[PDB]
Amino acid sequence: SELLVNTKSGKVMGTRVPVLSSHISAFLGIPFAEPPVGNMRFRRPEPKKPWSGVWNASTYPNNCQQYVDEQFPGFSGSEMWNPNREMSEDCLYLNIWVPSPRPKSTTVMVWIYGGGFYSGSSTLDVYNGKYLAYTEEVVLVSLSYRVGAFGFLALHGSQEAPGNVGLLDQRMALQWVHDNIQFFGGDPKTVTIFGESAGGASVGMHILSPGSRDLFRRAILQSGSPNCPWASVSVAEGRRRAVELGRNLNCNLNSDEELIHCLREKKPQELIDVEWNVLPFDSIFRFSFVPVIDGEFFPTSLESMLNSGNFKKTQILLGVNKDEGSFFLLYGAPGFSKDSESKISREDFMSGVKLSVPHANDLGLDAVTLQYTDWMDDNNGIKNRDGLDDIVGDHNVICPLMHFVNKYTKFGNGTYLYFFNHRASNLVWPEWMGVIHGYEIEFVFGLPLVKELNYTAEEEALSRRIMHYWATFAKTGNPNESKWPLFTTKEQKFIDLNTEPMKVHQRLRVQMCVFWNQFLPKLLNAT
Amino acid sequence: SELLVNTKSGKVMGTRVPVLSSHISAFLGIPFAEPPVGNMRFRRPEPKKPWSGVWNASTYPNNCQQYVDEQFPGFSGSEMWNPNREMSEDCLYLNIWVPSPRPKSTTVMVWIYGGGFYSGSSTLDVYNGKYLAYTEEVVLVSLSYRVGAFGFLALHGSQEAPGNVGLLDQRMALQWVHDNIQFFGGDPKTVTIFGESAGGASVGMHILSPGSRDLFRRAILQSGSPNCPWASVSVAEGRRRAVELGRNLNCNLNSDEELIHCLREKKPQELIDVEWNVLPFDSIFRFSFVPVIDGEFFPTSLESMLNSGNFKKTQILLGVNKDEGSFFLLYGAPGFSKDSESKISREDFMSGVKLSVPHANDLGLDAVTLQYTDWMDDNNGIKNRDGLDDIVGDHNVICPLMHFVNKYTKFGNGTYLYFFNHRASNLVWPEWMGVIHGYEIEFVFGLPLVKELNYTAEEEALSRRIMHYWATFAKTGNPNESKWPLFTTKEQKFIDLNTEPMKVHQRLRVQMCVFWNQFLPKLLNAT
Repeated sequence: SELLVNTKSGKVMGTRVPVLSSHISAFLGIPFAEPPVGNMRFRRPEPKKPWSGVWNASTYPNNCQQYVDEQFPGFSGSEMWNPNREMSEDCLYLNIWVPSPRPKSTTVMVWIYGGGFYSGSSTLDVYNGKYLAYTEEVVLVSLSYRVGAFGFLALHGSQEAPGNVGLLDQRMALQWVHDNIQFFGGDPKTVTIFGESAGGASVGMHILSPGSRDLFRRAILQSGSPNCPWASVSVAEGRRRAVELGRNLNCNLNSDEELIHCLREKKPQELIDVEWNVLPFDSIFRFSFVPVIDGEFFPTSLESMLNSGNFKKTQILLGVNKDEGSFFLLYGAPGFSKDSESKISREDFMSGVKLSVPHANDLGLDAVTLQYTDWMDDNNGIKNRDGLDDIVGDHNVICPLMHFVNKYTKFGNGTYLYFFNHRASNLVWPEWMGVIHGYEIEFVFGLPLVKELNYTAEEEALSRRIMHYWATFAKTGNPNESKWPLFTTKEQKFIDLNTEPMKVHQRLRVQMCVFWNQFLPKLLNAT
Repeated sequence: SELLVNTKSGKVMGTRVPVLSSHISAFLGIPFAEPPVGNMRFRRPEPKKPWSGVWNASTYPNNCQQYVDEQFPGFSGSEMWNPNREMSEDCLYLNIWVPSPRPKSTTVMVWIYGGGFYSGSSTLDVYNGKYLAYTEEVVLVSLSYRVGAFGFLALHGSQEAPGNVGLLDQRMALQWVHDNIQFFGGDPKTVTIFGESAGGASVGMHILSPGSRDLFRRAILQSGSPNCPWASVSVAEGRRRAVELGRNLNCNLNSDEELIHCLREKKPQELIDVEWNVLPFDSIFRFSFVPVIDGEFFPTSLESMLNSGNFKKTQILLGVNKDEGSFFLLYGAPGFSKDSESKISREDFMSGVKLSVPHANDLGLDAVTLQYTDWMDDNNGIKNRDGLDDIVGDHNVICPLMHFVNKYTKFGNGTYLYFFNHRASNLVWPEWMGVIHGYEIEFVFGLPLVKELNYTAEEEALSRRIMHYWATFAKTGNPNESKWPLFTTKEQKFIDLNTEPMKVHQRLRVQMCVFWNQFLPKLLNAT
């Protein structure tokens, strides 16, 4: 039967799913690790014991335990990101969409969800792999991983909560694909990992980490990169936050053993309830439990790894959205609101810069302010709001990504760069937020193809192009079969991604990124 | 007789001079101080002993001893600034142009020459007062003052070379005008001092200095301001340079008395020959012997004087030229030459920034470079040359002047601001240098009115306007009789000065001047 697959872990029974008036197979909820529960909380994952019988893979699995956004109750703009299944610590499952009839050896794409390493679900509507699997004739995988404390609590030296265990979940899933995708018709020698935001930083982390490099062929990074200032912490900072978390829960802090024991007795929601209390600064775009530079998963600092070429050499396709910061300013900066135009005073602007660059001394805060202020028109509400939006986007997403691409391009075997600037016609978030962080994903997954979702015909066209680029890149290492130019060290070309005829440009946001990647870091080092 | 004037120092005999097909009186070479020679070298000036008989005032006097520019021997662009009379330490004389017939009580204008406090002559062709005196029916005075070591050697504490003595020359001349202009038909209650570059900084210094305020009514500052980074030095730096100068001349450096004695035996040219050897940095736009913050002429730091309003409150008219830096880069920066277009490499650009900001640490040099580099086009030769031109102009002239105007405007009784951007059609300096430092003076003095000098008709028109503005301002405190708006703290308006219909703008170079006046000084204070 087309819906029965015998893998090395046991047999699995899929379900036939309708897609744009045709059908494909879906194998949902395949376990790839032992449930990370009890004494196994904060531990490295453990491979799933093979099972006899037929695993029923016809429904989506639980989503990991995570903080749940209740900012706009009922609003679809925010709720589409919230878990849509029961949460459980028993959450380590993957999902496979397979063309029909079953291929013999095709391109595989593995999606790694974002959510700031504190949230995310493989089971979201915008992540439904059936459009891309069907359209591009790829085998589409989506994995899952522990988030928040469960995924990233770090007490370096201890084996009970080493840190990085959420990254090891992703790795075990990539191990299960390596070992089993062939039985689904996928080519394990032609896997692309792709992910957005923490998913893109994850993808870059598997390129860096020696124990992941061998488990995939190529990588796509959307609005994230491993060297992002929010994507990792020192072992000492990880340690300080695990201790503070236990402090919030009245744990015995005498030893790691005492701490870890106490944390393992607490219900998931107890951890989730005090999780934001451990941040060291009053900040925006900072997440409590994130990957640590442990000397294992990452042998050395990300930067020295990037300088020496200590990383998988392959092809990469990556890019950013126009207005990466608006979401974080909305949710966290004074003066921004969902239902106004959010024109920002100078007083709120300066409040915003302080939140966006928590680690900066006053001189550093002045350097930023001067770099983004139009002194001919410094009380312009719109210019203040947009300039803050760019600060957040630049510092947190664009310029880290630009640094990664430039460093990577020195040693890699082909780099394709995009700048996604189409604002979807049916976007429910206000205008001021622009081309919002995360809103290229629905184009990547082909939602503009389903009539009922209310996109224009030109949005459908753009979706079909993006998908064809991503899948052709996954297949050949080149998005091209008009032509998207290679990004090279000298010319530094990139394309815009929008409903208009392609335009090639060069040096994406160089003025600002020299400031964030060269000048400001020098400034804070000296002062 | 019209050409005979009985003053308080004795009688003086002028000479009738032709001017645009009419005539006026000129009293040239009037002494206003005792010759600063012998034991009086480096001393405060001494008022001129009255004389019996008739002083022959029919010829220009000697120019002070000064370094002589020999960069372009024969070239008129440079030689027009060189002394055109014999140099002598006996140089303290003024020149008066008086309408004919002799007025009874008219507006007086006193011109204070520039030349970086190391050079300058009252007797230059471009300073001929007869066009302005004739056209505007003003009494025009030009004074002189000691420059170089002779004017500005500073050994604070000693009375033999206190420093600032060149400023006291100007002051004695303003004292002689106060006391005697009435006999020439001038109103001593309606004197405007005006000057360009060191002449403009001088004018601002007489506004600041309590012992000068009472000797004039209003002030015009062209391309200079008292708080310019090259216009003054601490007493300690003045001291270090007088000692170094004596070191260059093998003086006994045991005491000030030994030093000063040794310096007074040297011929003028011996001092002039080693004068540039005392600068502390490899720099551009820095002059060895300049005014010192002595606690006498200037009671406190210029800045604390400007903050507290310790300064004459009156009306001021002031401004800058478009391309203030080009002359100093020409003469002193690698890669610029008179007969090429001077496209600058990045290597020369960075060499230029270091020379332009000698007092900056590496971080400071990076801050400058980032502020003036187009990172989308950083090897553009023209953009590098122009960006260096702006660095020099901004740091040295425009932004100091913008700081002075803003501070002054808080307490003053009316501020008129201009931006002079017409490049003269008959300019002999190359194109790349633009609207060159100093080239508004010939418009101020009405050279475009003499046919033989080869200006266009619209240049003559602009000259007539500038002159009418300067003289109407001198007369009433308002350049207006289309309308040049007052510069106010809020609106910060200014006009361009060119052959085109007037345009009012606001906040002259604010982006750059926040950087030079606020950010960079903070940067170097912290590092």
